[PDB]
Amino acid sequence: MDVFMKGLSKAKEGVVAAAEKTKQGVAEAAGKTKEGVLYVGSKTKEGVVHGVATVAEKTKEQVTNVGGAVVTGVTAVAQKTVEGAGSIAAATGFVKKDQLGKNEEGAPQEGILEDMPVDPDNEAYEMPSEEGYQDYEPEA
Amino acid sequence: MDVFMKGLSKAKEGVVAAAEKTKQGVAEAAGKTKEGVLYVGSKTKEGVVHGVATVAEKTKEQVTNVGGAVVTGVTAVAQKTVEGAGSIAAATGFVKKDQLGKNEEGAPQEGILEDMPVDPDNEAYEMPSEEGYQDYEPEA
Amino acid sequence: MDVFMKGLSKAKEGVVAAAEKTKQGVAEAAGKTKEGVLYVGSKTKEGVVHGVATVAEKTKEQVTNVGGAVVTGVTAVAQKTVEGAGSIAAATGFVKKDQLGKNEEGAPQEGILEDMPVDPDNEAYEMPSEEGYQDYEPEA
Amino acid sequence: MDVFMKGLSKAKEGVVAAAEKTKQGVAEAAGKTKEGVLYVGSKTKEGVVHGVATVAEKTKEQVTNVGGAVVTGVTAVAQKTVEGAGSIAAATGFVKKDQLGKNEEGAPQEGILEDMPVDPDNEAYEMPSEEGYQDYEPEA
Amino acid sequence: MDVFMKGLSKAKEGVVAAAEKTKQGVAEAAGKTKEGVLYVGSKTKEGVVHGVATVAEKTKEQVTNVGGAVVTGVTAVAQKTVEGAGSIAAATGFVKKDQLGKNEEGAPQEGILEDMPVDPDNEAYEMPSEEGYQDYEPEA
Amino acid sequence: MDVFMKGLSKAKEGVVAAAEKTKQGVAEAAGKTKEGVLYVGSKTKEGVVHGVATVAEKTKEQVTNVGGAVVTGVTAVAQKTVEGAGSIAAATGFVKKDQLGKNEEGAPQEGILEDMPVDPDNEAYEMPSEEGYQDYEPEA
Amino acid sequence: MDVFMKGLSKAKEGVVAAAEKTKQGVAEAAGKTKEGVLYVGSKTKEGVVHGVATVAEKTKEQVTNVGGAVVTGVTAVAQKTVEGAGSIAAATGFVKKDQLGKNEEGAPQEGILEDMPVDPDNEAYEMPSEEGYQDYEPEA
Amino acid sequence: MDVFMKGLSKAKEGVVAAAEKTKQGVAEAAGKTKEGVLYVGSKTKEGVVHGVATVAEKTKEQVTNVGGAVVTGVTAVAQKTVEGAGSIAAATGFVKKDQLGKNEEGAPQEGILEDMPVDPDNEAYEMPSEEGYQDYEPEA
Amino acid sequence: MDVFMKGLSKAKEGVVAAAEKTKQGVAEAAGKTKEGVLYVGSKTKEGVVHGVATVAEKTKEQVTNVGGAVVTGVTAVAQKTVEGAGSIAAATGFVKKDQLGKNEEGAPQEGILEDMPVDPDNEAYEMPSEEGYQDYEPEA
Amino acid sequence: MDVFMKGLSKAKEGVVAAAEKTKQGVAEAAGKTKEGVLYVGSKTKEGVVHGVATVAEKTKEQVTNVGGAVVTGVTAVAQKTVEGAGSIAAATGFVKKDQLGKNEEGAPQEGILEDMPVDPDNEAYEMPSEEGYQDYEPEA
Repeated sequence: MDVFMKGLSKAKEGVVAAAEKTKQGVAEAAGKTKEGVLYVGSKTKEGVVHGVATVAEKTKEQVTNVGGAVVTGVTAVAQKTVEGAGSIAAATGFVKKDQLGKNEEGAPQEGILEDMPVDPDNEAYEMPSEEGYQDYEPEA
Repeated sequence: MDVFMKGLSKAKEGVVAAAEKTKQGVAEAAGKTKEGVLYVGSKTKEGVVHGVATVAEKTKEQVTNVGGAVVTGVTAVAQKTVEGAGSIAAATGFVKKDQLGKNEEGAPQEGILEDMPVDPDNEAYEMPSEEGYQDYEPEA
Repeated sequence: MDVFMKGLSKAKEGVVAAAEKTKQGVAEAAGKTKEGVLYVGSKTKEGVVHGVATVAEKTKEQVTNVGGAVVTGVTAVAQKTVEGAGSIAAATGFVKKDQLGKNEEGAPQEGILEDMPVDPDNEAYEMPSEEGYQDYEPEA
Repeated sequence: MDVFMKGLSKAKEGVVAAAEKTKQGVAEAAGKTKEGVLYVGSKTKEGVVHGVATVAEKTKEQVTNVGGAVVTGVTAVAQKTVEGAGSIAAATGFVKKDQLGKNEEGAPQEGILEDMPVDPDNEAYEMPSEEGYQDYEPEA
Repeated sequence: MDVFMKGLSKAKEGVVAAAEKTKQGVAEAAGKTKEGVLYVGSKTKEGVVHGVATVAEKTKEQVTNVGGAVVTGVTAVAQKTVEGAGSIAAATGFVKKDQLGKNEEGAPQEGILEDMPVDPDNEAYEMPSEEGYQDYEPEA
Repeated sequence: MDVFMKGLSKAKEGVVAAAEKTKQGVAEAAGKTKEGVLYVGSKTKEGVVHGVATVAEKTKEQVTNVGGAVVTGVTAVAQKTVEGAGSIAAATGFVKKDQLGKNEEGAPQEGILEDMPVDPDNEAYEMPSEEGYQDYEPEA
Repeated sequence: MDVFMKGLSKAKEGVVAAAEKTKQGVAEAAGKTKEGVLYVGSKTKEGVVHGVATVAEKTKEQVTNVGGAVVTGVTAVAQKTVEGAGSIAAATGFVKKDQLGKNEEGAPQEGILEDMPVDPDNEAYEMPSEEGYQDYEPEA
Repeated sequence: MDVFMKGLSKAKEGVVAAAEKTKQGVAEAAGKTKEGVLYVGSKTKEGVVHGVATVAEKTKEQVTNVGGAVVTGVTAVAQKTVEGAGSIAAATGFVKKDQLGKNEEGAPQEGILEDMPVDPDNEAYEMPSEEGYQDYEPEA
Repeated sequence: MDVFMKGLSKAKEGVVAAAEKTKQGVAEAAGKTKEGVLYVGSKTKEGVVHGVATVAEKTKEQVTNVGGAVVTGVTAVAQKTVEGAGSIAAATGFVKKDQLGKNEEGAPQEGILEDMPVDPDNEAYEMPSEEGYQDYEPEA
Repeated sequence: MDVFMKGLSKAKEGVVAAAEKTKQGVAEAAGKTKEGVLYVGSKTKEGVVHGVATVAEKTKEQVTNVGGAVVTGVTAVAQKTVEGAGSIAAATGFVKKDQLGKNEEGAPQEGILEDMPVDPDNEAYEMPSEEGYQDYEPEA
C-alpha cells in the first residue's frame, strides 16, 4: 500500500555505531576541568600616540613667506604597516605642482591686423550738453 | 600449583554481610566544571590618541603668505595598517595643482616624435670607470 | 655487641608508613557547575581621542594669504585600519585643482625588433609637392 | 515456628531501597548551578571623542584670504576601520575644482594581473661576422 | 575556668564509636539554581562625543574671503566603522565644483550611430567569444 | 597615567583566601530557584552627544564672502556604524555644483497623448455612476 | 518597629520532637521561587543630545554673502547606525545645483508667426493689449 | 429567562475560568511564590533632546544674501537607527536645484525580451510535460 | 694516614629546603585538565609614539623666506614595514615642482688638468744624488 | 623452486610479537594536561619612538633665507624594513624641481595688452566641405 517501495543493501545508516560513550572510560576522575589561559599584570598597546606642547612667551610671527609648504609645532603618528605605490604614510607639508602640458611651445599665429581708417569728419565731438537745438523755454 | 592457593580468594571465608569489600565507587567525579579564562589587572588599548596644547602669550600673526599649504599647532593620529595606491595615511597640508587647458597646437598630430632611436650610443656608452683597482695586490 | 646498654628510644619515628589523614572530597558529583570567564580590574579601549587647547593672549591674525589650504589649532583622530585607492585617512587641509587623468598605456610603449612597424592607428602617409606659403614674410 | 512473621523488625521505620543488588543509587549532586561570567571593576569604551577649547583674549581676524580651504580651532574624530575607493575618513577643509576633465564612460578596469611573465636569457639574436679563427686569416 | 581549659563551651562533637554510623539518609540536590552573570562596578560606552568651547573677548571678523570652504570653532564626531566608495566619514568644509560644458569634443565626428538592421553578423543568439588570436599583448 | 605612586610591580603574587569550610553544600531540594542576572552599579550609554558654547564679547561679523560653504560655532555627532556609496556621515558645509556624470536615461515612457492641448473639458458628459452615493461640501 | 522577619521558636525548647513519629517526618522543597533579574543603581541611555549656547554681546552681522550654504551656532545629533546610498546622516548646510539643461532651449526665432492661438483662456478682467477685428461694421 | 432556581450538587466550577487564578498564598513547601524582577534606583532614556539658547544684546542682521540655504541658532535631534536610499537623517538647510526633476526611485526593470511569444529550452527533459490547452479559455 | 673522614662516613653534600611538592602519587585519571598558557608581568607594545615639547621664551620669527619646504618643532612616527614605488614613509616638508625649470647655469667647483703631482719613482727621471743641472767644470 | 612457500610458521623459541605493548596509557594516568607556554617578567616592543625637547631662552629667528628645504628641532622615526624604487624612508626636508633648458621666449619681460577693444566677431565657421556618401558600391 506504500506509495514507494524501499530495499536495504549496504545498510549504510550508522555502521560506526558512534555514541556518547568512552570505552572503559569509567574512573574516579574523568574529564578534568580544562584550564584556558591566565593573565595577571599584563599591559598591551597597539597604535597609540601622545603629544604635549607648552608655549609661554610669544612666537613673534611678523612676515612669513613660503613657496612650497611649512609645518610648525608638534606632529605624531602611530602606524604598523603600510603599502601603496606613490602612497605616503607620514609627511609634514605636501605640495605637488605640474604643468608640462605638451612639452612644446609655439608662437601666436594671430596678432595680425589690417588698415582701418575711420577718417573722422565730425567736429561736434559728442558733447551732449549745450545742444545746438534751441527749443522754446528750454527745460535745462 | 597448590602453593598458589588461587588468588583474590585466599580468605575464601570471612563474612559476606557488611563485608563492604567493594569500594561501591563512593567517590566519583565526572565532567568537572571547566574553567574558561581568568583576567586580573590587565590593560588593553588599540587606536588611541591624546594631544594637549597650552599657549599663554600671543602668536603675533601679522602678515602670512604661503603658496602650497601650512599647518600650525598640534596634529596626532592613531593607526595600525593602511593600504591603497596613491593613498595617504597622515599628511599635514596637502595641495595638488595640475592646470591643463588652452593649447596653441590644433593640428591632427600633436607631434612627429624625432626620438626614433631606442638604444643611444652616447651617455650610457661613456664608461671611463674601471672595474679593476688602480693598485695590484694578488695573493699567491 | 652490647657496646652501649639501654639507649631506648624506639618512640622516635624513622618511617612515614601511612601516618597521614586525607581530606574529604565532594564524593559523588556529575556535571559540575561550569565556570565561564572571570574579569577583575581590566581596562579596554578601542578608537578614542581626546584633545585640549588653551589660549590666553590673542593670536593677532591681521592679514593672512594662502593659495592651497591652511589648518591651525589642534587635530586628533583615532583609527585602526584603512583601505582604498586614492583614499585619505587623516589630512589637514586638502585641495586639488584640475587633474591630469589616467592611462593604462594600452598602446605598445616598447617593441622588440618589429619586422613590420605600424602606428597605433590612422597612419596617414604624405608625399612632397608644394610647401605651405604660411611662414615667413619677406616683403623685400 | 515463627510466632511473629514481622520478625520483630520494629527497629526499622524507614526504607530508602529494597533488596541490595548492583544498586548504585546515585541521585547525589547532579547538574550543579552553572556559573556564567563575573565582571567586577571593568571599563570598556569604543568610539569616543572629547575636545575642550578655551580662549580668553581676542583672535583678531581682520583680513583673511584663502583659495582652497581653511580650518581653525579644534577637530577630533573617533573611528576603528574604514574602507572605500576615493573615500576620506578625516579631512579638515576639502575642496576639489575641475575646470577641464572627462570620464572614460566609467568602463571597467583591465585588471590584467598577469601571472605568467616572460623573461628568459634574451640573448642578442644579431650575430655580426668577425674576422679571426673563422674563414681565412692570412693577415694574422 | 570551671574545668581549667578544654571546658566551658567545649564538650564533644562528632567522634562516635559506631552509633549513628548512617549520615542523615538521602540527599536530592538535583537541578541547582543556575547562576547567569554578575556585573558590579562596570562602565560601558559606545559612540559618545562631548565638546566644550568658551570665548571671552571678541573674534574680530572684519573682512573674510574664502573660495572653497572654511570651518571655525570645534567639531567632534564618534564613529566605529564606515564603508562606501567616494563616501566621507568626517570632513570640515566640503565643496566640489564639477561644472559643465565640454568644448574639447567640439563638433561630432566618430559618432557611428546604430543604423537599421543590415546584414546581421549575430547569427547565434549568444555573442561570440572575445578571445580569438593573440599572444603579443603582454610580452612582459 | 604618569605611572602610579604605588611603585614598579614585577610580581606581587596575588592574595589567595583559604576555603575554610563549605556552607553545608547540600540543601536536599529539587528544582532550585534559578537566578537570572544581577546588576549593581553599572553605567551604559550608546549614541550620546553634548555640546556647550559660551561667548561673552561680540564676534564682529562685518563683511563675509564665501564661495563654497562656511560653518562656525560647535558641531557634534554620535554614530557607531555607517554604510552607503557616495554617502556622508558627518560633513560641515556641503556644496556640489553640477556633476561630470550624466548620460540621461531618456524621457519616461507615458506617451504625449497624456497632454490635452485640445478640448480641455473631458468626462463632462460621462457620469453613469460614482461608485456609491455620498454627500460633499468643501469649506468656503 | 519594622519586623524584617519572624523567627521560629527562637527561645530554647524544653523538649524536642520524637523522630520516631512518622507523621510530619520530613518535607523536601520542590519548585523553589525562581528569581528573575535584580537591578540596583544602573543608568542606561540610548540616542540622547543636549546643546547649550549663551551669547552676551552682539554678533554684528552687517553684510553676509554666501554662494553655497552657511550654518552658525550649535548643531548636535545622536545616532547609532545608518545605511543608504547617497544618504547623509549629519550635514550642516547642504546645497546641490544640477541645472539640467540651459535657459531658452529653443533656438533663436524671429517670430516667424506673430500670432499664437494656443491654450485658449478668458480675456475677461484682462486687457494688456487691444485685440479684435479692425472692421467697424458701420450702421449705415 | 430571569433564572432563579439553583441546582443541587448539579452546578460545578468550570476549568476555563478556574484556569486563571491569583498567584499568592499558594501551598507552602511546594510551588513557592515565584519572584519576577526587582528594580530600585534605575534611569532609562531613549530618544531625548534638550536645547537652550540665550541672547542678550542684538544680532544686527542688516543685509544678508545666500544662494543655497542658511541656518542660524541651535538645532538638536535624537535618533537611533535610520535607513533609506537618498534619505537624510539630520541636515541644516537642504536645497536641490534640478528643475524639480525626478531621479526615478526603485531598482531598474529587467531587459525587454520578446513581444509575447516564448521558446522554453531550459525546460527540456527526457519526458517534457505538455501545457494544458485550456489556457483559461482566452479571448485572443 | 692523614686522610680524614666523617664518623658516619657520609659521601654527600648537605641540602636544605626540600620544597618537595608536585608529587603525582598513585591514582587513576584520564583526560587531565589541559593548561593553556600563563602570562604574569609582561609588557607588549607595537606602533607607539610620544613627543613632548616645552618652550619658555619666544622664538622671534621676524622675516622667514623659504623656497622649498620648512618644518620646525618636533615630529615623531612609529612604523614597522613599508612598501611602494616612489612611496615615502617619513618626510618633513615635501614639495615637488614639474612645470618649467629655469636656466640655472653654474660652473663646476672643480676642474683642473691632470698635472700628475706624483710620478713613478724612476732613477732615470730622479737623481737625488745630484741637485740641479749644473755641469762640473773645475780648473783643477 | 621450493613448492609451497608457506612454512616456518612455528617459532624456534619465544614469540614474534613484541614484548612491549603498543600505545601505552591503557589505564592509570593517560593524556596528561598538556602545558602550553609560560611567560614571567618579559618585555617586548616593536616600532616605538620617543622624543623630548626643552627650550628655555629664545631662538632668535630674525631673517632666514633657504632655497631648498630646512628642518629644525627634533625628528625621530621607528621602522624595521622598507622597499620601493625611488622611495624614501626618512628624509628631513625633501624638495625636487625640474631642470629643463629651452625657455628661449615667453619670459615675463614681455608685456601683454588686449587689442581691438571693440572685440569684433571672428570666423567661427569651422565646418569646411568634406567628401563622403551615405552609400558606396560602384557598379562600373
